[PDB]
Amino acid sequence: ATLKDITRRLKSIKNIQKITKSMKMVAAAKYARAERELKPARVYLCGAIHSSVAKQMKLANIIYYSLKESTTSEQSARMTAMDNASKNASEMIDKLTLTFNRTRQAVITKELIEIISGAAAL
Amino acid sequence: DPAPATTFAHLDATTVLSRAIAELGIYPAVDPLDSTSRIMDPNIVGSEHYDVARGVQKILQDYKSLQDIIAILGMDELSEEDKLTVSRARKIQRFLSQPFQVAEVFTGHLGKLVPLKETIKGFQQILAGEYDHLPEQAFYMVGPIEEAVAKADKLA
Amino acid sequence: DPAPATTFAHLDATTVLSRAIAELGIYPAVDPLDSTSRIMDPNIVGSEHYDVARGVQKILQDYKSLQDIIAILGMDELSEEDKLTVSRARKIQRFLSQPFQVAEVFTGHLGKLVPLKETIKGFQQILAGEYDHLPEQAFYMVGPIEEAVAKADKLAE
Amino acid sequence: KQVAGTMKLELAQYREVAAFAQFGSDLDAATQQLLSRGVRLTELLKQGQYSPMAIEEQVAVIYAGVRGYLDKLEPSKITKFENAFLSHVISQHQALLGKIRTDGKISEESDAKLKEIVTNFLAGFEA
Repeated sequence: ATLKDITRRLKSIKNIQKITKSMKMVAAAKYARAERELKPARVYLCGAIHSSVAKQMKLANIIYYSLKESTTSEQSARMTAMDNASKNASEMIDKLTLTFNRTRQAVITKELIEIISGAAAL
Repeated sequence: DPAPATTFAHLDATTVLSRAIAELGIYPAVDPLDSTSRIMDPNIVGSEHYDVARGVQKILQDYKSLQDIIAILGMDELSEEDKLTVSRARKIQRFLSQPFQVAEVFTGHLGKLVPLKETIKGFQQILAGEYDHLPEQAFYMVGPIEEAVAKADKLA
Repeated sequence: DPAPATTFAHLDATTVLSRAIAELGIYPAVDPLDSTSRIMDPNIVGSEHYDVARGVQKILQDYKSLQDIIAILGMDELSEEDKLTVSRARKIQRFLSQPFQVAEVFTGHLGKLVPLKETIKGFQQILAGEYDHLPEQAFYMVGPIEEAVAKADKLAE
Repeated sequence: KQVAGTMKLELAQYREVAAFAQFGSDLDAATQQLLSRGVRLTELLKQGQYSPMAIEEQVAVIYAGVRGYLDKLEPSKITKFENAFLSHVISQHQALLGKIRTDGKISEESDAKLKEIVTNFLAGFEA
C-alpha cells in the first residue's frame, strides 16, 4: 500500500461522489417533468435501460407513447444508478480514509523505531 | 489517533460547534445530531427526557432526509405527514437557539437561562403539534416556550 | 526523501523525471508539472514563451484532473469543449516527447534537436487548435511540429 | 470588509458546486449562476508577481465582479479586463480611488460612479 496511492484515489473518488450525486438530482428533476407528461400519454449511464431493449430487440400513434414511457423510465433508472454510485463512492471514501489513517500511523511508528534502534545500538 | 482515542476513554459527552450551524444564524452553533452524551440514558435522565430528546433527534434526522426533495424536487407533493414533519422540525431547530447572558451587551437582549423543566416541556409540545399554528420566528432566539408564543403574537 | 528534498533549494532550474511518464513511453520522462526554472518570467524568456509554457501546463493540469473522473464516469459526459482540451492535452503530452541522439540505441529513431522558436511555435499551434485533425500518434516521438504533419500523412494504411 | 465578506460567501457556495461544473451538462439556473460568479471571482483573485496593489484598487476590482458586472464577460478575458480597467481608474479616476480610501468605504456616490465606469468600460472592451 502507499499514502500516495490512497490520497489520489481519495481525491478522485471524492469528486466522483459529488459529480454522480449531482447527476442523481438532475435526472430526478427530469424524471418529475417526464412523469407529469406521462399522464396524458397513456390515455392514447442509464442503469440498464439500453441493455434491456437491445437484447429483446435482437406509425405516429405508438411513437409518442413509447417515447414518453422511455424518457420517464430512463431518468428513473439513471436517478437510481447515480444515487447508488454516489453511495458506493461514499463507502469507498470512508474505507480508504480508514486505510489512510492506519498507514499514516504505521509509517510514523516505523520511522521512529528505526531512529531508536540506530540510536540504541551505539 | 492515540491522542484523541486516549481522550475519549474519559469523555462522558461531546459538544460540537459547527460553522454551518452558525451560518444558519442558530446560536449557539451547537450541532444537535453530532453532540452526544452517555448520560442520555432513560435509566439516568429519566424516560420522559429520553423520549423527548430522541423525538427531537429523529424529527431532525427525518427533516434532513426530506430536505433533498423539498428544495430540489419541489416542496409540493409532500404527504400530509411530511408537511408537518418539516414545519415542526424547522420550529424545533429554531427553538434550539437561545440568547446568552454574555452576549447581552452586544445583542441588546436579555440572556435566557432555561431550566431543564422548561426545555423538556417546550420541545415536547412542538413534537406534539400544539404550536403548529405559530410562525417560525416565534421560536427563534427565545428562552422559555412561553416566550415563543409571545413573540408569535407580537410578530403576527 | 531527505536527499533529493534538500537538494532542491540549491538549484536554479530543476527537471524532474517520472517513472509513470517513462512507463507510458514518453521520453524524456520529464514531468511538465514539476519541473521549474528561475528564468521562467515574462521579463526574461519573454511574453510569447511565458504564455505558451503556462498555457501548456494548464491544459495538462486540467486533463490530469479529469483523468480519474472520466475513467470511471465515461468520457461521454465531457462537453465538446472539454473533450477538445482532452484531445489537445494528449497531443501536447506526446509532442513533449523527443528522440534523443544519445538514445537511438533505445528508441530505434534518429535523434532530433529542436530550436526554441520551433518548440514555442508548435506548442502554440496545438494550444491554438491548428492540428485538431491529426491523430495523437503523429505527435509521438518527433522533432519539429512539421514532422507531426509528415507522420500524420505517413499513416496511410 | 464590505466587498470581502461578499466574495467569501460567493466563493464558498461556488466551492460547493465547483465539481459539478465541468459535468453539469444540464444545470439549473440556480447553480449555473453560482458557477459563473465563482469563476469570475477566482479570476479576480489572480495577481501577477512583484506588483502589490493599494487597498482601494483592490476593492475596486473586487467590486466589479462581486457586483456581477463581469458575469457575462468570458472568464479568459477577466484578467485582461482587470489590468486595463485598473489602469483606467488609476489614470482618470484618482478622485474615485481617493474617495473610496478617505471615505473609509464605498459611498452611494462612489457606488454610482463605479456603475457608470465599469458598464461603459466593459462595453468598449467587448467592442
